[PDB]
Amino acid sequence: RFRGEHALRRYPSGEERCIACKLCEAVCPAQAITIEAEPRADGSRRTTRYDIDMTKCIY
Amino acid sequence: DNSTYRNLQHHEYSTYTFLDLNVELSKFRMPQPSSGRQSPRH
Amino acid sequence: SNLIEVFVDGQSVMVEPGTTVLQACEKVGMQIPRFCYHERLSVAGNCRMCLVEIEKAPKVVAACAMPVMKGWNILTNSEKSKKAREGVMEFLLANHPLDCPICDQGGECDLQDQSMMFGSDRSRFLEGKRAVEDKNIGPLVKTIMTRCIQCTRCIRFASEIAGVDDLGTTGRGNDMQVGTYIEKMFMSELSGNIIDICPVGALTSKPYAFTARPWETRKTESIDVMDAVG
Amino acid sequence: WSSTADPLSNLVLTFSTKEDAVAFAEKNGWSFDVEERKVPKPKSKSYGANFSWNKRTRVSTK
Amino acid sequence: GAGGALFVHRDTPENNPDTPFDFTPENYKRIEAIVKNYPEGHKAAAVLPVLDLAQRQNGWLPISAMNKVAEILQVPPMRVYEVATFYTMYNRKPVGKYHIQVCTTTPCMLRNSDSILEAIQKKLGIKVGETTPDKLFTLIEVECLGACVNAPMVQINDNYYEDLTPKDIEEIIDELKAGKIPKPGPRSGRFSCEPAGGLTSLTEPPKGPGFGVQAGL
Amino acid sequence: KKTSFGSLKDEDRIFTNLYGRHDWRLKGAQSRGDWYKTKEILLKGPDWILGEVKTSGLRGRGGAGFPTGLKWSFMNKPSDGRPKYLVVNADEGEPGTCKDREIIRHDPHKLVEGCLVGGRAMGARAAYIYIRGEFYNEASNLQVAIREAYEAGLIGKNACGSGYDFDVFVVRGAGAYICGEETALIESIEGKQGKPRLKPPFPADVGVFGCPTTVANVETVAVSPTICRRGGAWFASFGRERNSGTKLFNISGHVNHPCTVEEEMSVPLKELIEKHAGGVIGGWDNLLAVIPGGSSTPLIPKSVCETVLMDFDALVQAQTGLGTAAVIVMDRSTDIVKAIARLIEFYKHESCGQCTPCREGVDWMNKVMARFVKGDARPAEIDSLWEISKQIEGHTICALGDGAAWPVQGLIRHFRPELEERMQQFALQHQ
Ligand SMILES: NC(=O)C1=CN([C@@H]2O[C@H](COP(=O)(O)OP(=O)(O)OC[C@H]3O[C@@H](n4cnc5c(N)ncnc54)[C@H](O)[C@@H]3O)[C@@H](O)[C@H]2O)C=CC1
Ligand SMILES: Cc1cc2nc3c(=O)[nH]c(=O)nc-3n(C[C@H](O)[C@H](O)[C@H](O)COP(=O)(O)O)c2cc1C
Ligand code: SF4
Ligand code: SF4
Ligand code: SF4
Ligand code: SF4
Ligand code: FES
Ligand code: FES
Ligand SMILES: [Mg+2]
Repeated sequence: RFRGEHALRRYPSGEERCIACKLCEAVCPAQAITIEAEPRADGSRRTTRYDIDMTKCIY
Repeated sequence: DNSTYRNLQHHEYSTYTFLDLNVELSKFRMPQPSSGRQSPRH
Repeated sequence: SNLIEVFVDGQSVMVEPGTTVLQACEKVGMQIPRFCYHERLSVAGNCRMCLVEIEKAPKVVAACAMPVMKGWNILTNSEKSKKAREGVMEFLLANHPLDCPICDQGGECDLQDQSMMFGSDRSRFLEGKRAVEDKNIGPLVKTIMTRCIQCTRCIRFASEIAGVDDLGTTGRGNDMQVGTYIEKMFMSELSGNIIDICPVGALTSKPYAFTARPWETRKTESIDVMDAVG
Repeated sequence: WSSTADPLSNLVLTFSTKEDAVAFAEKNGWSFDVEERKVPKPKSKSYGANFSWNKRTRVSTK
Repeated sequence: GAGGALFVHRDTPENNPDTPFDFTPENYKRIEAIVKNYPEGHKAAAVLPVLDLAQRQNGWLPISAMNKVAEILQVPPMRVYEVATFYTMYNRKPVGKYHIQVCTTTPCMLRNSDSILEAIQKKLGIKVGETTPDKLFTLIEVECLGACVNAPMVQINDNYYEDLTPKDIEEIIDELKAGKIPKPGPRSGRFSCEPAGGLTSLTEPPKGPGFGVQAGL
Repeated sequence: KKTSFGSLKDEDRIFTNLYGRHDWRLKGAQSRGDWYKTKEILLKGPDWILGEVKTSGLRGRGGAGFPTGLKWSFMNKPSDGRPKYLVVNADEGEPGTCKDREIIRHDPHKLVEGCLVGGRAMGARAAYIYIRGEFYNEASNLQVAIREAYEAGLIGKNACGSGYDFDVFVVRGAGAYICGEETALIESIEGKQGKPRLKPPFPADVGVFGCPTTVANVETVAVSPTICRRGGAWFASFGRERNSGTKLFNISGHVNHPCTVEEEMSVPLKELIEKHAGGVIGGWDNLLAVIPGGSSTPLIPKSVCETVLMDFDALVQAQTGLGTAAVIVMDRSTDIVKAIARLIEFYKHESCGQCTPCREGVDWMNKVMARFVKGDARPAEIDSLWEISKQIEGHTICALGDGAAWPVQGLIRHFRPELEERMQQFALQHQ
């Protein structure tokens, strides 16, 4: 359960799991997450920007 | 008398019999009422 | 004059003849839940989310369509009306897809908010859901019809406001679907408004897709200049 | 990232009436613009009008 | 359980807006009568009959037939599409020469309707929803047909064949294959739904006019 | 004053050609007393006809049992500028029901004369008969009878030496059980989908084409001329109070002689089954359950069917309802869960889909009952299904949702142990 450095995971096929719902950005108590998204070239719902300010994060 | 079934003419109805009878009936009808316009989209 | 007296939760209110239960509740400040009723559209009465109890009446009535009668005491928060709301919300959510993270109407969903405020907090639906194929109606309105709740707001708006009768329903029962039945674009100068009236993410803005969430946006109240209507 | 320099970019205050907000603004020395409240006017709804005998309110589908 | 028929139309070389369809002049006279049956402000009321007539002229309803009906009645095509997809007697796909509809609702299922269904299935070599290779028969399962007393029963091209045994439906099928029309009605010789050996009612001659007329009339 | 009911004399019946053994044609109908002194009834006025219908105690023959005199008087308001219409409901959708088909194919002239008499009573200009689409030969026979009535001057211009103009039109449906509901029938006539409208407004205010209308069952319309000729007191002589007259019964299922028969109203169910249907297959002891009033009425077991009468109030007291008086009997050799699931599947296939409770909830109940048939569920799901049915009932636009919820409720109420036994067997053999 230990929480360390953040990571973005993907599916076994190699496609990223993130679908740019912005729930993590919404809940972040420190406003440490910045997200920008757009439809991908194949129409998928994916992020174009996903930044975490680690000096604002409270982990 | 009773033993005879008397509904066999429905055995000789075609595809168009209903609409043919409607066409025959058309001349017996009273003139239809009118709402005042051609259609609700008019 | 011709005003009649009715009661909302025992509070007297004078209304014009022909006023429905929903507007009588509106006059006191209570907003009845709704999915198919719109002020600017014709009354439909199919979503049954506006069911409310009349005192000394065994059957709940549809507030959006039922004219109020003199001396009626509308019980907006009685147990019967709350149970009716919960049942209707359960039925609406039984086949709804679990698309909230990927649905553009996430934080702006009347289905979500009315489920949180008037529905239950869990499901007892142990079956499989239905899925329908999407329709193409042009490059402005993105269509995902699995999210459709069949409120028929889009059909009524297209027929009555836009003057375009290309939208409708096909099939019967659970597989009745809202669309055109032929490949055809719903293209009119007022076509985008069906995005606003649709309570769910079935109809969304295509150029706006996936770009922002409602809680992020800052709202500036302004005026259009694309024509002289203002 | 999006950067700003004015400290009042996120300041929004809530008031019960227009008069209270006006009094707050005047006592704080802020020039203000007041916009009158917009209330949706009451409407005449009639379910039976959908099935009209001669008027155009008759619907073609439901 | 599931429907299995689509409610969206995709254009096909044999089913497209340019598919040739029109009404025969006699059918046009019939359309005039049907329209005359209604008040001269509401002509959309003739959508269901005229559409049906189109099927009676074509055996099924191509999208061009729906478009022609909408044009004739000056109604939007989408309303005709709604009507055509709402009512189950409309064939939006081509159907066989003899459409066999077998009722499997509970009153008919109680009196062994599955035996009739399987007998038809074996005789025709097709499944529940398929059509024969020679385009002669289509088998279809339907709900109650209003002949529950005469169960089991089937409906073939407007004719009710009732009180069927598997042998009865095989004779009906191969008589249709032979070329002539089997006589409709129940089998087993009960003459339209009285008790088979009972005859417990309508035994004495019926009373004529004025039998029980009240005084002052 | 009478205490026992169920021995109706042959000369005392209304539908004397129920079995089609006489001539259904104009001459044959006139032989049996049809179109006799119709001019007198026409000239006696609408008020007299309405009063005779009121004193007759005639209730809704469609299945709901509403007093017909009250509705036909609801139509008795002064003219407003719009035409007035009578709509005869000939949809015949309920499984187990075949009476209207028989009284349309074999006695159309009583239906036409009832159309004329009811139209005079309500002041209607014309009658629209919505026949079931599958009943093609019945519709053709009705059209032939209407042509004969036109030729003899019985309907149409002046209709008699009476001075009243009345038209009778026949419109065919296309395979829709929901189109039997009166408002959905009105919508179907107008060329739309057979989706019911909300009430109010009632048809007497806004009906077909937006005009004042009354929708009446075929049997209700057809018994009216006989009621006027013989008097309402004669009709009220049969049956108990508030359940008066005679009724057509369709006995089907596991009986030796399934049949349609007209009999006095408050006949015992067992007496009717034995006297006319030849008894239950395998004897009365072999009986398992009975659906008394069509697929929309809850089932009752043998203990209830032993000494229950066949009318509105007694069957409501037995928690069923008279419905359409369509008796479907099942012996102890049939899977009752399978039969109820088949009925629920029918209701799933017949719902119009307009309102969410009926649409989604009936689909849900169909899936749950399909799982129940195999025992693939858990005992805790029975109460959940009961709650689902309650959530459907009383919350829909029309009564199709109620008609789907009631059979499930009856099956649960009377055979919960069988459902639990099936669940235990499936769990045992699946582990
Ligand atoms: N004959 C058949 O094939 C079928 C019959 N049914 C039966 O139909 C019954 C339910 O039908 P519903 O019409 O929904 O019942 P209902 O009680 O709501 O209506 C019965 C009649 O009484 C009229 N009515 C009732 N209350 C009225 C009021 N306050 N003011 C004015 N008019 C009023 C209605 O307009 C209607 O014509 C069921 O019990 C079912 O057994 C169902 C399916 C098929
Ligand atoms: C789903 C549904 C289907 C119905 N189908 C029929 C029908 O096929 N024939 C009929 O006479 N009544 C049918 N009814 C009942 C009608 O509402 C009834 O005919 C109407 O209320 C007036 O009938 P009455 O003259 O017996 O009072 C149906 C009701 C419902 C809810
Ligand atoms: S936006 Fe955040 S919460 Fe949503 S999928 Fe991506 S990482 Fe998860
Ligand atoms: S429409 Fe509303 S409830 Fe449905 S997936 Fe989108 S946000 Fe969720
Ligand atoms: S697409 Fe939207 S507006 Fe149209 S019926 Fe479905 S939920 Fe209602
Ligand atoms: S209850 Fe069923 S049949 Fe009746 S209006 Fe609602 S969806 Fe249609
Ligand atoms: S808001 Fe009234 S039924 Fe939908
Ligand atoms: S159940 Fe088969 S005809 Fe009615
Ligand atoms: Mg939307």
